Amino acid sequence: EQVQNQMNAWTKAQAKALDDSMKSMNKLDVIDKQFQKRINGEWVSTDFKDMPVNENTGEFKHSDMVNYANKKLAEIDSM
Amino acid sequence: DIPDGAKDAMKLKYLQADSKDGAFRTAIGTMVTDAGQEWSAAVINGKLPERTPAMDALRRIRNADPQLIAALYPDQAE
Repeated sequence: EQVQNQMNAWTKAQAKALDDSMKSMNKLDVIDKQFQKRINGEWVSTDFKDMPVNENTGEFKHSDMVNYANKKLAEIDSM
Repeated sequence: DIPDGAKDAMKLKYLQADSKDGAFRTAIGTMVTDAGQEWSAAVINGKLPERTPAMDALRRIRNADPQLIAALYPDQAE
């Protein structure tokens, strides 16, 4: 009944680690959706400072576009 | 459930009633830049591409309200 009390905290520290790595995937998904709405012929900006933000993503940093930019090119190279 | 031509009369009220960097004049600014880049590319290469969406869209929004597109971006107006 001490190890149970330890797991109540270790699980909280694992859910706070799948919160900061699902944010960093939400941001790439929304950046892809922005690029795709811009390509298919719709007038919405694609700067990282103009994405939408909904507490599943947080504020967008610059490095969350670099990451995306090297990941479309990586995916297009593999087709 | 408003007329499809009465929606412009309000999106444009927002676009007119906006600061210079607000996210309204920054999502339309992409239309202006794509049209401007298209016109420059047309001047240089020589041919006007058969697919020019940005310039046509700016032309429709100009015909919808001329005293707005002439005021915001005063070179596409000319």
